[PDB]
Amino acid sequence: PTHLSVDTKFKTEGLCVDIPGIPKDMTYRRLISMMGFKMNYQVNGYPNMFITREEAIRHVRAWIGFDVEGCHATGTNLPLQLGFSTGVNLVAVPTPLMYKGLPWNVVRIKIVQMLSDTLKNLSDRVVFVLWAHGFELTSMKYFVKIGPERTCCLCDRRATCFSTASDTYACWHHSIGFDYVYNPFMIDVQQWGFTGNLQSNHDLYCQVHGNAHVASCDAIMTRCLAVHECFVKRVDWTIEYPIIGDELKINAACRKVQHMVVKAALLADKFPVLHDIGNPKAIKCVPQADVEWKFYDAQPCSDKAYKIEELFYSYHSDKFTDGVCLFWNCNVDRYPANSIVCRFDTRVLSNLNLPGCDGGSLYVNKHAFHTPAFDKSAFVNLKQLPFFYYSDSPCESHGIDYVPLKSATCITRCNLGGAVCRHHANEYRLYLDAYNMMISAGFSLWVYKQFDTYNLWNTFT
Ligand SMILES: CC(=O)Nc1cccc(NC(N)=O)c1
Ligand SMILES: CC(=O)Nc1cccc(NC(N)=O)c1
Ligand SMILES: [Zn+2]
Ligand SMILES: [Zn+2]
Ligand SMILES: [Zn+2]
Repeated sequence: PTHLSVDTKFKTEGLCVDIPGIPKDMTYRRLISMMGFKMNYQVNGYPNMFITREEAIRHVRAWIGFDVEGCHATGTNLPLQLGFSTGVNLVAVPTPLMYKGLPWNVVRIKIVQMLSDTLKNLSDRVVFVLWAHGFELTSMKYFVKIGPERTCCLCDRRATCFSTASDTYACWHHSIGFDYVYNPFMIDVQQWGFTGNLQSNHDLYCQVHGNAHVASCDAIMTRCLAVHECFVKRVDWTIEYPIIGDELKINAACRKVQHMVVKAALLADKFPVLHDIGNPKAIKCVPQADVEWKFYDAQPCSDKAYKIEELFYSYHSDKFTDGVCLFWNCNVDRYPANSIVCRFDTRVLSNLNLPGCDGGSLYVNKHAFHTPAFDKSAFVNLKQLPFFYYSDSPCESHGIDYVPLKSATCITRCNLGGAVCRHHANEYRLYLDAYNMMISAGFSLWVYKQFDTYNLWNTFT
C-alpha cells in the first residue's frame, strides 16, 4: 500500500440525493466505472483517479476545490453550475465570478485554460477536492480523459491536458487550445467521517468564507475544510515539498537579514540579555555577540497566534522585560515593546503562499506552515524596521562592475569617512537584493521604537 486500492470501500450516503438508489456497498472500481471511465486493467502510473489523504497532503499545491450544483434541479438533463476554489462559476447546458450558460464543448476549453493558468507555477497535477453529492462526479466524463501516464508534446513534464483537435498531450505550461483535463486526481472529504453538512463543518473553523449558495462558495469551503483538517488540526513537518520558485534565495536572505538586524540592535542598544522565542531548533543568529542568549521553545502556531500571556506568564530571565525579545516567525497576538520581530504577512500573493483557513495562509517552502491571519494590531508597541546595511568588516576587495555607491543607509567606516569602498558597495547591493527578496516573499520586520541606526556610527571611532 502506497496508492489508494481501487478495491477500497467508498461510503455513498453523501451521493444518494443526486443518485437515488445508489448501492451502499461500493468500491472506487465500481464508482470510477459508474462515472463512465474505464481503468482497462492498466499498470501505467495511474492506478486510481482517487488518492489517499497522505498523497493529497504531498500534493496540496495541486488542490482545486470543485463543486457542481443542479442549477435547474434534480431523461431530463438540465443546466449544471460548475464551481472551483478559484472563485469561477461556469454554467454547462446539455443542448464569485458568474458566467452565462454554454455547451460542454466550450466549457471544457475554459476549464483547461483556468487550471493551466492557476497550476502551471504550482504543481505537475490537479487534485479536485470534493464534498461529493453526485453531480460533481457524473460531470467529469464531459471534461476529463484518463489513460496511461504520458509526457508533454513540447517538454519533459507529465501531461495534464489532451487535445481532441491535434490528438496530443500537454502539461499546464503548453496546453493553450487544449480541451480535456488528462489524468486528474480527486479526494472526497466526506469519506473522512464528518457529521452534518459542508457549511456546518466549515463554519466550525472559519468566518472568512460565506455561503452565497453558488458552487464556487462550496468549492472554496471544501478546500478550506480540507486545509483545516490536514494543516491546522493535523501538522506534519517531516513532509518535504519540491522547489518551484525562489525558496533557496528567500531562506538565505532570511538568515542574512536576521543576523544583520539582531547584530545591529545588540550594538546600538547593548541589551545584556536576548530572549529568543520560537523554533526549538533555533541557533544563535549572532554567535560572536557578548549578550546572555536564552532560548524558549515554541513550535509554529498553525491555528491562532500564541497569546503573549501564556508564552511569558505562568512564572528564564523570567523578566522578559529585561533586554530584548526576538520573535523570528513566532506569531503572537501582541509583541512586547522590547521586541525584534519577523512576521509573515498571510495576504501576500506568491507561488509559495496558498489560500488558507480563517484568514490564514498555507506557506509552502520545503515544509508546509499554515500561518494565522496577519493582524496589524499585534505590532502596536513597535514600529516598522527601516532598511539599513551595517558592516564593521575591513574595506578590502579581493577576487561585479562599478557605479560608486552613494547611500545614507550604508553604515560603514568608509561611508563615515566620506566615500563607500568597492567591497562594502558590492555587499550593500547583495544585502539590499536579499532584503527585497524576503519582503516581497511576504515577511515584515518590526522593532522596538527606540531603535535608531544613528547609534551604529560610533561603533567605529
Ligand atoms: C437532473 C439532471 O440535471 N441530470 C444531469 C445529469 C448529468 C448531466 C446533466 N447536464 C449537463 N449539462 O451535462 C444533467
Ligand atoms: C516560515 C514560516 O512562515 N514559518 C515558520 C518557520 C520556522 C519557524 C516558525 N515558528 C516557530 N514558532 O518555530 C514558523
Ligand atoms: Zn510541457
Ligand atoms: Zn474557510
Ligand atoms: Zn568599506
